[PDB]
Amino acid sequence: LLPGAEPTVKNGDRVEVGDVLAETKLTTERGGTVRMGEDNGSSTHREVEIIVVLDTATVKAEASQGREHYVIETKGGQRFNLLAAPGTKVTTGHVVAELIDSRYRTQTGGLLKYSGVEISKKGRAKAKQGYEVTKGGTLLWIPEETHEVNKDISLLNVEDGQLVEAGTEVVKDIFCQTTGIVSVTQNNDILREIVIKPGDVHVLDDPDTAAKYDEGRLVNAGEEVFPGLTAEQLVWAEAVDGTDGPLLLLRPVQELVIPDEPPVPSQDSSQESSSRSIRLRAVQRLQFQDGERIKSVEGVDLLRTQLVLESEEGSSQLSADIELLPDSKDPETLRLQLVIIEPVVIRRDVASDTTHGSTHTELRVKDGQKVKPGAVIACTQIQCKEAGVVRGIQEGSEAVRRLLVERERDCVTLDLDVTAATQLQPGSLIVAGTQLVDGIIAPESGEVRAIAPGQLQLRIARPYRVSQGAVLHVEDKGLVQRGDNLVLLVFERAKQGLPRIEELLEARKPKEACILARRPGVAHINYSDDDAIDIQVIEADGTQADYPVGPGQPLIISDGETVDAGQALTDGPANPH
Amino acid sequence: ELHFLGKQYKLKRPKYDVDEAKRRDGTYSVQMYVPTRLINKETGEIKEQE
Amino acid sequence: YTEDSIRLYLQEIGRIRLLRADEEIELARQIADLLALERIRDELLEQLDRLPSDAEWAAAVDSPLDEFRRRLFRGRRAKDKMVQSNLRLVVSIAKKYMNRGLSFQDLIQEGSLGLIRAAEKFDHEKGYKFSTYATWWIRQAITRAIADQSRTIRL
Repeated sequence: LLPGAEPTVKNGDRVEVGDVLAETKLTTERGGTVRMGEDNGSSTHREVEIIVVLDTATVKAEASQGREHYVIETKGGQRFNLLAAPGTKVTTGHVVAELIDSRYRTQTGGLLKYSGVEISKKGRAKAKQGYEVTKGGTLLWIPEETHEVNKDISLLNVEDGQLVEAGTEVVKDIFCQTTGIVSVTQNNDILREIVIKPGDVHVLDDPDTAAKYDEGRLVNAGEEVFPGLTAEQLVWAEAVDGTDGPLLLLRPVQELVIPDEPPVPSQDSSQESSSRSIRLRAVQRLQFQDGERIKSVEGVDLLRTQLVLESEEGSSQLSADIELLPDSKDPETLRLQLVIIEPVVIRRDVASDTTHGSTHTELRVKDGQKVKPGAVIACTQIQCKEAGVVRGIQEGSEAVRRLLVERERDCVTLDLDVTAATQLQPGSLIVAGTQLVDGIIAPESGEVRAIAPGQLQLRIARPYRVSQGAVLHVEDKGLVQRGDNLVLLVFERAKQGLPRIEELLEARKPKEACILARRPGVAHINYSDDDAIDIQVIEADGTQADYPVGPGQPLIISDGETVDAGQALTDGPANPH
Repeated sequence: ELHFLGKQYKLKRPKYDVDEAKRRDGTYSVQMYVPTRLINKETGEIKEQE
Repeated sequence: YTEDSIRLYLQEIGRIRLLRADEEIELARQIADLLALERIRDELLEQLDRLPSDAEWAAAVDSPLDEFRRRLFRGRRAKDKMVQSNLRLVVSIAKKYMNRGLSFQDLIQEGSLGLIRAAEKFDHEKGYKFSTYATWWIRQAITRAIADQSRTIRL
């Protein structure tokens, strides 16, 4: 019987050929929706899958530069790029798609400011993944171009604070990309950081206005920066020390408004039988903190809108495969889908002497069915090859691994006289060739099944003699098949070339060295209770020696009671050293 | 990236012959040609060849 | 207590942290100072037909013997560090010829001579990374070593 197989019958049940003896029940651990694999040349599904589904979008696979990227077009017209390929398993929290957006992409580096925008404070390690926004607001972007180098001073071409145009080779092999004022950082004759910041520059005549703009300030559209100077649009006004002294810089501040909730339509799971629903939550992440001074020659992405896999609590350990479902109404239109597939493997039917019966597995469900957790999925039934009687199935605390079927051909009938055979009982053990009755001798050994008038039923049997001390590999009323080791008999036995000559001539210590005495004496064998045979010899004065024989291999040959120094005691080659 | 379309390796007919190789004290062999494609990860120019 | 010799050399190398570009520029200035001082001493050797004493050499620089000797030391240590922290680069280049006639350890020791020469001829004023100039010298030293030490009948 296979592991986990449970016999369906009791001892003595007379079964017929093909009837179920034992069964293995496969059940769904958590339940869900049934998915039957297609009949790929097999009329027996070798695996059945357990499945929630989300579909309410559109997906198209487009090839760009030889790469198949999937564009998810929402019903609102928005477009997403599928960062995860088909066949990939992702856990909860992993990004599945990225909003295809360019509005929040800067041209160069700069400084970032928040206005009412709020983020989640969970985890510094997620900084590379960005900061999840807890409330929308306004991002203020102050442009700047930063060239970070570690080059010597004498390579410099431009003055500290020079108003420049873009394209000037500010440092040898370094080209500015923004038209603005250049601010230079050097450490001990080593050029470290160069800064080019756009915005209008203006003369600082009144020290009090500069003192107001000592730390830099925001100035709105139309608000007079200083008498005679009104900012036409929101600008960042800061005081900078150019070649001639103080100057006011009006860097153009950009505004990027982020809604409180990402207005990208979520797609809803459609199956209620999943008590742990799985969905795609859209999140907005800002890749940099408030006031984070960013140094980058090229543009950066500030805000990323990401679809993220979410599941109910307790399902955090579940991993969902990602698949494409062709729409039933339009096969061309595919829809992204996440499945928490649970597999159930069906073994092929084997009737050839594995269980020695035909194992046939029948499904208990249908494709697309809804199953509760623990519901039985498949039943594998073992069918008996030959009718008879079922025995050998013991009761209590142990899995039934083997059963016995006594068949029609394992019983023989013999014509014997009842009248004098009364010395026998049903279930006796009859050794063949034994005189059962006067003039009646047992033809074949067996167990006495029944004693009918003039007839005798023998279940064929065969003995094996076992002597004392053997090792038993089996148990009473066990079950053994052909070839199984019954018993290890332990008995006794009793009875040279180049290796011996080489060992003698090289004065090596022979492995099975005979025990040698050290003084004359008597030889007490001393058969102890634990068979601790030790050769105790009594000296000329009465001193014992206590030679331990040890294991059974050094057979004793010493009973002379006249031993002398050097005399051997056991079988084997003596050690000459 | 170099791709070796190794399922299409063709074989050139042996030069000389079995008897010619034997009498010339040479080797009886063929030449193996596999089609390959060098793919530029960006430009995407693929220069297919054997 | 490993028996491998190459692995022991690699461990000994890994006990040294890579330089930074500013560190390279700083060391390059001290190396140039050491080179100029050495050239001067060489001039004294031509004038004296003997090795100048430290006092005569200090006198040739109008420098107190203590100040001069410490400057000399700083320069020595600077060149030492420039070579030492780039041995990893030497190994990285030398691993690309491990089957040409020289053993891997021979390639490393021959490229070390090229690294030493590169550190002797590096110009910070050029405004380039030392890992670009040193590669040429390391490669040249290893190639010459292969040409002159790979065969029994040298060609």
